Amino acid sequence: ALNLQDKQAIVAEVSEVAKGALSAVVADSRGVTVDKMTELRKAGREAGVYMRVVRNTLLRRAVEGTPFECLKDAFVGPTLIAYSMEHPGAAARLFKEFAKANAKFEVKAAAFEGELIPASQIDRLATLPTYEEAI
Amino acid sequence: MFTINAEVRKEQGKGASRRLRAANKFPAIIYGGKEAPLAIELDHDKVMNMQAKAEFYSEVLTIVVDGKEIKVKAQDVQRHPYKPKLQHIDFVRA
Amino acid sequence: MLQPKRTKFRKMHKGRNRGLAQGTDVSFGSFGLKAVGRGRLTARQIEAARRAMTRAVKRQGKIWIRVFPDKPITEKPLAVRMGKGKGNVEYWVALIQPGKVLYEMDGVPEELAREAFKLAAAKLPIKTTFVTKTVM
Amino acid sequence: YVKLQVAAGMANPSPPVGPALGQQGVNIMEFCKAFNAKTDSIEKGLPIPVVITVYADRSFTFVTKTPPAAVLLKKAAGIKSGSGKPNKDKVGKISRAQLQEIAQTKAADMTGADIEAMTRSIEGTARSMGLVVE
Amino acid sequence: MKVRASVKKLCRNCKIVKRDGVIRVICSAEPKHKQRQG
RNA sequence: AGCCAGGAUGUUGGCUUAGAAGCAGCCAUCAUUUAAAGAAAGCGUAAUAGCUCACUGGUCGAGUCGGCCUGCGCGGAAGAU
Ligand SMILES: [Mg+2]
Ligand SMILES: [Mg+2]
Ligand SMILES: [Mg+2]
Ligand SMILES: [Zn+2]
Repeated sequence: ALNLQDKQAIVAEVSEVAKGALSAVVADSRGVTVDKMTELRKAGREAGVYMRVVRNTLLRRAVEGTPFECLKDAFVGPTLIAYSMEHPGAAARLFKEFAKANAKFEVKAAAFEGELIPASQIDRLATLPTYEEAI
Repeated sequence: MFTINAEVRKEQGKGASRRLRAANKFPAIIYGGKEAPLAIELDHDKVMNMQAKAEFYSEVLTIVVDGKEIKVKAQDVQRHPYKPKLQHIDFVRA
Repeated sequence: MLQPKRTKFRKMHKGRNRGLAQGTDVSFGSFGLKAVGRGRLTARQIEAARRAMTRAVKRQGKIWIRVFPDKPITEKPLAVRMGKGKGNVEYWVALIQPGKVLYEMDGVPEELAREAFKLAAAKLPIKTTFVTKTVM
Repeated sequence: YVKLQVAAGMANPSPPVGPALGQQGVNIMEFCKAFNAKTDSIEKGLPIPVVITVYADRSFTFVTKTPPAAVLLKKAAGIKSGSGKPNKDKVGKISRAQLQEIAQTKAADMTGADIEAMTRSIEGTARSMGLVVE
Repeated sequence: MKVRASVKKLCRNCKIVKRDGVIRVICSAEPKHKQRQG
């Protein structure tokens, strides 16, 4: 078993996380100090966004059982992906602000409505309001 | 669980045993029960590996000779005085 | 050092050292220093190896000495001609045959036992090996 | 940028620091008094983790933290040592309410923690130090 | 350097090298660790 | 294996000391955030800044580690016409 068991498990955790995940916004994660990500990670905690990085191969095995065949093209090199498990949306805006104001990666891709969102069309999810608007 | 392939020895004695051990084999004896003891030969390295696991000396072992299988237990072992090698093994029929 | 408290006879024939050893298994401890070569083990060498092991483990665990020097070795005084009787006992040795377990250890990790036995083996005139207790 | 000048309640900390800050052309006396005026409300025996920032413009930029948790012994435990040999002795016990009070006190510094996880975190320090709860 | 019958690594930075049919120990850290079999 | 990035919070753990901040010494060695990160493996320092290791992700793309038995070799190996 050992670490192969652990990696079999690692896929398992991201698998059922993707079951409850609603909208996914994938970005990169290189060249930035770890302490700087404390702001985004704390934001994800409080805004109900779960972030995790598995290998291109573990990312390959871990999305076939979930409705996430749309974002299969953008899996090249390092793949940071965060998942909004509650209050769907409001994740592209959370990453746009940190991307354009820090001179680094803009965006990789996204995932919503069972279709892939290109890099230049993430503004719809960035401008998408909260779920509580019918009142 | 531990199955050992064996062949019936055709020649016995001091000289034959040394020739066997030079050929990377070693003799063993199967006795017990109402039938006559059977002298067989084992290939050294495979048995040397199985005997490293302690369960070998506790579980019922299976020895296959001429297709026929006999359930035995390791009754006694003769090791080389200073080399990590086996010289002889006693098997009692289970 | 080790030597018999008393003996039936003061002096002993030279004899020979043929054959393999008796006591080839680890009987008391869990690790043992088995002798591969053949020769004599003097009381001084046995004590020298014992100290090296004992300090290596810092007197933790238990140590068994499976050999005892019981054969007296005589030497004539310096610059003395042949004959005029057998020489005087000078020291005691233990005859060692291949396969003899010389030292045993318990209560220490295996790796610590290996270095402890390695340090003692450098004090002995006979090639040795490290052996472990075997079930049956 | 090195943590120094703690125990702001005591002015001119030259004897503890001395030639350590002599590399930087910082007025030891002048800046110590100024920091005292800003933060004289705290207890005299309370360290404040501050840095000494140097850049091209020589513009000081400092932000204030909370006193270290260990000097936080006379508040409820009423001890000054804890244990010469920690976990081998017992000098006092901390109430559940006390560490929670420190928990929201230090919530502005924990880089990553939740209110509950911070409370469980600071109780680990107390156990390893020698204090107990419940 | 140390010329002795038994040459061996004395630290993690020592390296066993055979240069002219002789065994040598070269150390990037401790020049005291330089040995040669002889 | 090499190369890139990170190696964090409590926290300068407690005691000691003029100071002892992972790194003189003694005791403890937990807890969080973590992808990882020791109350620190070595250098550092008056005490700390500072370097680097464990540890973790990335790149690379197929083998790679350390024992066991054994054949032949190597060093150990300096004398006098
Ligand atoms: Mg013959
Ligand atoms: Mg040359
Ligand atoms: Mg030779
Ligand atoms: Zn070296």
